[PDB]
Amino acid sequence: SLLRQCPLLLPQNREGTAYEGFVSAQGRDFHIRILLPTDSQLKNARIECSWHLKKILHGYQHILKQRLHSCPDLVSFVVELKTILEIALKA
Repeated sequence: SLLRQCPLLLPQNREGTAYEGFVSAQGRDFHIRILLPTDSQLKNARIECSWHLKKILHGYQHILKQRLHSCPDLVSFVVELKTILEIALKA
């Protein structure tokens, strides 16, 4: 169910990058390509999804509660992307 949880989740690399496509749920789209280069650990993966007029992204923990629910794998982390973006979409 992780391959269809977001209509903008394309496989970046054959090695299991899972960082390709608009993974931001907003008015029009959210071009946040987070490429996790770790073998199996979720933390330390490059999730600098440059968006909102910014090209170069930064590490995790950008928002006050951004890097909080990092217990699950990319599936739960990808599902929480919309819930995290909704906190700022209403401002």
